[PDB]
Amino acid sequence: DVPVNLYRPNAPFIGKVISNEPLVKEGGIGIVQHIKFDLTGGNLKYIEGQSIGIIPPGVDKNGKPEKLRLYSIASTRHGDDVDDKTISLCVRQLEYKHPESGETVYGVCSTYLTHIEPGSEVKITGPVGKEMLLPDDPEANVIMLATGTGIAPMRTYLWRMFKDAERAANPEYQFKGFSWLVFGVPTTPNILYKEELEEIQQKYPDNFRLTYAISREQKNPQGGRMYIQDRVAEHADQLWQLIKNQKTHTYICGLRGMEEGIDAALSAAAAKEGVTWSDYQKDLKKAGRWHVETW
Ligand SMILES: Cc1cc2nc3c(=O)[nH]c(=O)nc-3n(C[C@H](O)[C@H](O)[C@H](O)COP(=O)(O)OP(=O)(O)OC[C@H]3O[C@@H](n4cnc5c(N)ncnc54)[C@H](O)[C@@H]3O)c2cc1C
Ligand SMILES: NC(=O)c1ccc[n+]([C@@H]2O[C@H](COP(=O)([O-])OP(=O)(O)OC[C@H]3O[C@@H](n4cnc5c(N)ncnc54)[C@H](OP(=O)(O)O)[C@@H]3O)[C@@H](O)[C@H]2O)c1
Repeated sequence: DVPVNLYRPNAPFIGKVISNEPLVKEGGIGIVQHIKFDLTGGNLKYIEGQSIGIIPPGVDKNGKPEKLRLYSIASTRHGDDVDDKTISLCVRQLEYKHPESGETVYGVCSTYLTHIEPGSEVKITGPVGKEMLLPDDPEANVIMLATGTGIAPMRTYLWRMFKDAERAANPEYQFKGFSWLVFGVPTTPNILYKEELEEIQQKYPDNFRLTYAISREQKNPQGGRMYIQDRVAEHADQLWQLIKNQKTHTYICGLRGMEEGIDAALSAAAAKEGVTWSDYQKDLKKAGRWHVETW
């Protein structure tokens, strides 16, 4: 019964930004912001795993209106306020060099948001998606593989799982299963939510496992940069075993560049046990326990 598109892209909800706290601490790379909007009075309800769209002002080169962009929701259904009045996004300002002219180029909607001023009205659409929904089963297991801003939904799971206030507010959902987040980022200053993430590993040690793949501070066995799939291979067998359990849901959010690695590792660990991942997986997917959201 997931609520979808309570706001079409042609009648966006206009909400005021509440805060735009920065997530990349000194020294890290780029900019990644934690923007919280205020939905009060709009009836825009959503559930962990979904994502909303933001429509920047302006028009493109071709003179047409700037089409919306998606963004995984980073807050739970209650918002960081635990009052059902807000919603928050985890947004990295896009910034690259022109394939030919060297000129630095920033992204449109991403710079718009990363620099959005608290108190500014922002066009919001959605929520959409039913592929990253967290199972209601408190006894389920959650393996989470994400990179960069891909942590956004993982935050919405983890929070709804271990953040006290949430526990208090969600009597029906008192997590007891096992969760494991393999988080891929460039540097330590870039470990988005490092504070809370590592905090939850305190409160609930036997229920949350945080593995980091800090790409530019860690080298993998082959000499290369430590990426998610490397970690996923380091604890391959374990993961595989934890994946065979029928109460285990896996969630992947980030660059499809990982899918290849993750499949490679898991498929191998699945061979030692005479099993064909490519097919077993096809099932997890059909079963609805292989949630993948890449961009
Ligand atoms: C389901 C989904 C979830 C998402 N979740 C998040 C999230 O939580 N956080 C987040 O930031 N984004 C997320 N995004 C991405 C979001 O849609 C936008 O792509 C992003 O925020 C950039 O917006 P922009 O307007 O700055 O992009 P634009 O400025 O419009 O840039 C996009 C264009 O830039 C060009 N381009 C990009 N890089 C280069 C380069 N290296 N060299 C040459 N050309 C280049 C390409 O032509 C591309 O079409 C998500 C996307 C989807 C599909
Ligand atoms: N995070 C994402 O899932 C994602 C999604 C789409 C686009 N991007 C691009 O990167 C920016 C990401 O910013 P962000 O905060 O989302 O993420 P981020 O902070 O850049 O984190 C991305 C992480 O992904 C790692 N990575 C790079 N190539 C990979 C690959 N081949 N396979 C697996 N992991 C890989 C990176 O390693 P190195 O950087 O050290 O190579 C880095 O540690 C975007 O603006 C866009 O340019 C990222």
